[PDB]
Amino acid sequence: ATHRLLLLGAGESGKSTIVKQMRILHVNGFNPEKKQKILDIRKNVKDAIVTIVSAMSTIIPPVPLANPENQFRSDYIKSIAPITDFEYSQEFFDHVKKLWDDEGVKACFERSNEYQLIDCAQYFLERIDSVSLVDYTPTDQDLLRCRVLTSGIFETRFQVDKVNFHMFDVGGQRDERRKWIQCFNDVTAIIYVAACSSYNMVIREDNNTNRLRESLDLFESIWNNRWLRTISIILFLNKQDMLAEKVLAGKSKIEDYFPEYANYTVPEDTPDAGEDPKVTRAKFFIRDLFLRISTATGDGKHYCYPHFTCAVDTENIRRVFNDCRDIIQRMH
Ligand SMILES: Nc1nc2c(ncn2[C@@H]2O[C@H](COP(=O)(O)OP(=O)(O)OP(O)(O)=S)[C@@H](O)[C@H]2O)c(=O)[nH]1
Ligand SMILES: [Mg+2]
Repeated sequence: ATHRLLLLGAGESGKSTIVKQMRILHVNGFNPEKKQKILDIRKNVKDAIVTIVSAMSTIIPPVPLANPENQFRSDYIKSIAPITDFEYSQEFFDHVKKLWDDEGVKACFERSNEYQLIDCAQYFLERIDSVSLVDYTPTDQDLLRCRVLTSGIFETRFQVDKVNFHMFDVGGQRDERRKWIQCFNDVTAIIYVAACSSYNMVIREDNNTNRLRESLDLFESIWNNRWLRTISIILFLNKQDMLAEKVLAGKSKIEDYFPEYANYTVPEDTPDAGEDPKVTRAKFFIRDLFLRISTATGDGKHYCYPHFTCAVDTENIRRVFNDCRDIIQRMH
């Protein structure tokens, strides 16, 4: 029979990217929609460079250009920043290429947590040479990193080994949550995606609430929802690669945002192949934040299945979603 899964989670957690991985592994890619994602990807390139140059002078302390000759380039991006009907000429990409080379732009980028920057910014700025081509055809990875806000309820159906899987993609930001109750129809499991990398960042709806705290507070609402007593949650502790990069950078300490982290220790009861202990301790702590919520209530009527996920790694999502189907079988 058909298993109906529901992706819940805060904004920009990675739910839509999970479906995109399902369209890579169990349906044949994307229909040629697509070729319009080029516009969405180019909007990301425009959004990233616009957000960084506007932040260089509003961050405290501010960041100047490393080369004063780049001033006319920053003046160009500020003039095209509000234009919604942008043409995307080569002049745009030529300035973005040399602006990203300016160390001041990189310096402002490394402080991105002090403003709102999409997580695909570094990837597309580092892949500007391809995106600027006239015959630029997006890679599957380019399509995974493409960020578009989800409004409404998007449905995706696929089957693996002759069993059907209906998947519901929803919007994560606060105003989209109002419609979530409509998706509570005939749900076999819930896939809650949480952005573990965003422990030092704030959400976009108010620029005040901590993003990881938003996921934790939202996860408690789902777990302790009166209507969801029976429903179990498959917890995707997402963005492990971006989580490792900032733990290995050592600039934003988790303790600064979650003080109880100083006492948490890796439970002696197993890391991956040569995984840095700093990365290990970080991801197991974020897990114990959720597991603490889910162990407090439930009384055995439903359970929570955690997984470490990287929604942009096709091989990872294959492995994670593979034994997800095993969990559904044991539910029988
Ligand atoms: N590097 C990296 N990027 C990720 C990962 N998961 C998601 N992203 C990126 O984050 C961005 C936002 O992901 P998205 O799928 O739109 O989240 P969402 O939950 O659907 O966001 P919303 O629709 O509720 S607002 C995308 O550009 C995606 O590529 C990850 O595990 N690693
Ligand atoms: Mg979405």
